[PDB]
Amino acid sequence: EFYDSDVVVVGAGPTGLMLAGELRLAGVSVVVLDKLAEPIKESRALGFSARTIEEFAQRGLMDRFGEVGVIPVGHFGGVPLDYQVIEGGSYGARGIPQARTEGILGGWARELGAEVRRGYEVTAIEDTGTSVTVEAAGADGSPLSLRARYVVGCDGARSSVRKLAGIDFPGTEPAIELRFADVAGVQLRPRFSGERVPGGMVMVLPMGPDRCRVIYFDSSQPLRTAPEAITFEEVADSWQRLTGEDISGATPLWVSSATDVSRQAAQYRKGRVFLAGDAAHIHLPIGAQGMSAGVQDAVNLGWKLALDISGRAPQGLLDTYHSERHPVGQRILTNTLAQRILYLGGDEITPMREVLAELMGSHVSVQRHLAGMVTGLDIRHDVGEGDHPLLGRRLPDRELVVDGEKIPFYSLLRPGRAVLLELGGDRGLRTAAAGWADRVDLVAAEFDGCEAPVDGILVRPDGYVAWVAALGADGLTTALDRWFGPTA
Amino acid sequence: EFYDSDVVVVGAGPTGLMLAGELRLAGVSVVVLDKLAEPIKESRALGFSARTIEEFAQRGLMDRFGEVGVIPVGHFGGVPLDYQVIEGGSYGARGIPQARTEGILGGWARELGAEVRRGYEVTAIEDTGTSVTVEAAGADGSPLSLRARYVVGCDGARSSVRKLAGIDFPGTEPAIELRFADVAGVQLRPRFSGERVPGGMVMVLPMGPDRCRVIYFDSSQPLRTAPEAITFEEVADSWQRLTGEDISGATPLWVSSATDVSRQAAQYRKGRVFLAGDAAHIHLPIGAQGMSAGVQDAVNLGWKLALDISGRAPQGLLDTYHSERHPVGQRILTNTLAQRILYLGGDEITPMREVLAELMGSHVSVQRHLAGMVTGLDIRHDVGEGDHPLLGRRLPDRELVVDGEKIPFYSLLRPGRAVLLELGGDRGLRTAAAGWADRVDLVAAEFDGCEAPVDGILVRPDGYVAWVAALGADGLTTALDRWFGPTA
Ligand SMILES: Cc1cc2nc3c(=O)[nH]c(=O)nc-3n(C[C@H](O)[C@H](O)[C@H](O)COP(=O)(O)OP(=O)(O)OC[C@H]3O[C@@H](n4cnc5c(N)ncnc54)[C@H](O)[C@@H]3O)c2cc1C
Ligand SMILES: Cc1cc2nc3c(=O)[nH]c(=O)nc-3n(C[C@H](O)[C@H](O)[C@H](O)COP(=O)(O)OP(=O)(O)OC[C@H]3O[C@@H](n4cnc5c(N)ncnc54)[C@H](O)[C@@H]3O)c2cc1C
Repeated sequence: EFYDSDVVVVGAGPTGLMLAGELRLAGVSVVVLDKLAEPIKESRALGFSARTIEEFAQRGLMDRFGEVGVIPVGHFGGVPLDYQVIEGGSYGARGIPQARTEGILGGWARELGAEVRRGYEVTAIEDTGTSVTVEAAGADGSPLSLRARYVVGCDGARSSVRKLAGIDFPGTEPAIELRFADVAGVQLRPRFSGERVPGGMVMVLPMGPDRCRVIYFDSSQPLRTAPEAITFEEVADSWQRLTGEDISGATPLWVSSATDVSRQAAQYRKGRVFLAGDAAHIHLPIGAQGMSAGVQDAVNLGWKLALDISGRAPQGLLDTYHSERHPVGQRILTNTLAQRILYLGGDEITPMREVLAELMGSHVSVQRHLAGMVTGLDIRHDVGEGDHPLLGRRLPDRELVVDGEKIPFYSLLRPGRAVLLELGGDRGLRTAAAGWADRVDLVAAEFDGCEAPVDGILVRPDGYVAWVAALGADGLTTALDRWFGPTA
Repeated sequence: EFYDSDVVVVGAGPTGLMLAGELRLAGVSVVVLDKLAEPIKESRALGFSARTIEEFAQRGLMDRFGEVGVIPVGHFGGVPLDYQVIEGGSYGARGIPQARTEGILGGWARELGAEVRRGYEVTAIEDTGTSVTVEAAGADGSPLSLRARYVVGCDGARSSVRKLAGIDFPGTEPAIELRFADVAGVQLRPRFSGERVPGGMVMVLPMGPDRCRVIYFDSSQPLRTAPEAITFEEVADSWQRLTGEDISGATPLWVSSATDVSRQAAQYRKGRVFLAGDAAHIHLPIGAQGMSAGVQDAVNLGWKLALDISGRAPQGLLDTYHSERHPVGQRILTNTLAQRILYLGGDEITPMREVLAELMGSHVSVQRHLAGMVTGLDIRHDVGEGDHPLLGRRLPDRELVVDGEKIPFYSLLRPGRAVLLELGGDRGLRTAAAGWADRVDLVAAEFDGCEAPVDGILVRPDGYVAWVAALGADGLTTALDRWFGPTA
């Protein structure tokens, strides 16, 4: 009763491909199932956030892009602020369309050994005490039934594993309707191009000389709550419904309607069926928050579900994914709700824009909103030892020295392993506390480049800290039982 | 063609009485006209803000109250924060009903020489190039026509000088309806006493053992936009309309309905007719902001309009009242709108309460919101010389020393005069720059009690700074032309 794959990941979106890479990184047979025989080819989210730039640099993937310029001044709710006041913060990468991100993740995942299988469509699932058998419509055979120890739903907001798997997916009543298009045809000639006029609002930002990006929301009560694909009819007629400008003669690449519905499943784990990315949470899509949040979901999940399949799988793990990403989810839904109330709203939120504009004068508020939208630092995983200094917080880039070699530690998280940084001393804690050299990485160096921290840290494969130190009376090595196993 | 009074102030509300005191302080015949033959006797706004405690202490009036305890932890939009992080800030006085405030202001104004005249009702006005003739219905004669150089409207939100004087009074469409009562009769037994349930919300705070304060707003679209007095019928039936609790058997002192309409006149001066207090601006009434804002209006206006009538009335003055209080007005309307959106609102503003709760962790945000609601420090009068260090900002209490006498300077602003603080040196600037000893007050002392400022300041009668200094190349004495006259 052998398996086809330890993990069947559903959907070759950014979330699915990232997860496949993580799993495969830590030695896990993974088959990926995607409805589409070709990727969407759609430039949806221009760029991604800076916590995501770091997830990619953790694994050494930034080269695959080519041009990784970053925007220091971004916004919150439409109030532009400087992002570089947070050490390492930024508003994210500027010009990478979703197509390019999925392209390199597909390349990386098949390069690492995953079996991407396009044209397979999940139709059913059954979950037993030792496995999961899924029902996927191959191109060749009408059905084809697969078997794995785990199935992870990385399919869309209209998730399919969610419904048959039994996941409950509650959320917020919709209040605003937003429509997107890459309009390439008869161009627009806008003069009211950012105004909150009565009826709704229009925004336009160019991305090619041919193509312009139409953001188009209207001040109404929606009627078709599900965010779905539409023709140019609605976007053009509603545009003239607000502006009196006709843009009907143009030709779109694609147009879509979405609402500010925010939903999030109550459980990220239901037996052996999972949800990562937009399968787990949805919201009003802009800023690349969905792709960024899904890629970070998948990264947090990857190494956990990876060695869960092999040995060295402790008690708490694979329930720490829910425990660490569900609050993050119910928090980004709250913050995107907040931003768009304060941004899309009319004359009731004018005071809001004013007040926050005033609060952004202060840099404590700057850094607060910084970490809120970047997802770089407000993600401090509340699950830790005492949680006081930098525990569930991530570890930022810092150069290391010759005692190991020149190599700094961003390079260290690239194999999806863990790491432990010591000073060439603390020999007892260097090896009598760590003789798991294959299990994690033990590194010896005088790593103090800049001004902020001091010695005594080992970190998780996703870049989170698990053991803060100074010599604390006893050197606690049971944190390595908290996130790894007791093996010789 | 002699006058009855230099100023006819209309309305013996807090604003009118305060203004009468200021005018009369600086030597101005003032007659006050109030519709009511007896004051309202209503405990409306429990306490007042701390900029108002300072206005009263400027004139040495805090004794007339008796019990001046102050609350250090207040709120913004329902988020409680510590107010004492601002030097001198607080959430204001706790237990003073509006009745007690009007009582002592009436006592002070008639003690200083004003002629309070109850039972006189303004019915008309006519404004000529040299005077104003008003039409007031005395108790004795049916009409009685009065004449003064100026008329100041310190009557209510349903102002009467506003309409005939021709003032344009635009503002915000109403969104929420709020109702107040001092319910003294069959008491309520509340268990859902602060919840934002669907339909609206209920709040109750006790003020006597008999009487409790019913705040009662409902989540609807109002129909009678004008804020007016009502019977207990509506408050009781709407209460059960939200809670299913019947409080109909009780007996109120008074009940009133109000909306979140915020209005503000475009001009505070229209010829020789004025608006101070709720005659100039209105909003959703809670927190004592209306009485506090009106009392500060009246204080800013008082000494200006006072010596405007006598000689020594410069060019810019009596247009600086509009120039200095209209932005303050259009700002408090914005901030009360903001608070109550974030407080009274339902599930759309939940993220709002969350975000500000997070931002209040930071004390820069604390002090910002501090100064916003206290009106103690965000009122920095933008009209000044360069406006850079503490110009249009007010001057806080600080002890002075024996070179004058023990007396510190809160005592100095009590005669409604100006003042100038020097160190016993700078003799040339002490008297060759200031030989207006009667016009302003020249004080000599080593005033450095605590840590914050250094020497070189003269201040306006309302407590605002007009001449910052250090020795600046030249000692500019033309600021004394900016707010006083050139007289020997
Ligand atoms: C048209 C459009 C425009 C967008 N524009 C923006 C934007 O401008 N800014 C922004 O921030 N966000 C935007 N978004 C949202 C953002 O693109 C998504 O959040 C992002 O793609 C993350 O999705 P994911 O990683 O969960 O996978 P998704 O991209 O949601 O893809 C899910 C994958 O699962 C596959 N799948 C679905 N059903 C099945 C099935 N039964 N069997 C097998 N495979 C299946 C799908 O075909 C797809 O390959 C946009 C989304 C869309 C659709
Ligand atoms: C019932 C009630 C409850 C309130 N509760 C609160 C509360 O809980 N918290 C809060 O912060 N604020 C509250 N307010 C608002 C606050 O009391 C007012 O903003 C405050 O009184 C400031 O008004 P004012 O100083 O401009 O004069 P007002 O108090 O408005 O009085 C105006 C005066 O002008 C007189 N007048 C009117 N028309 C004429 C005329 N034609 N001729 C002559 N005189 C005239 C009136 O009779 C009155 O004496 C309440 C107001 C009311 C009415």
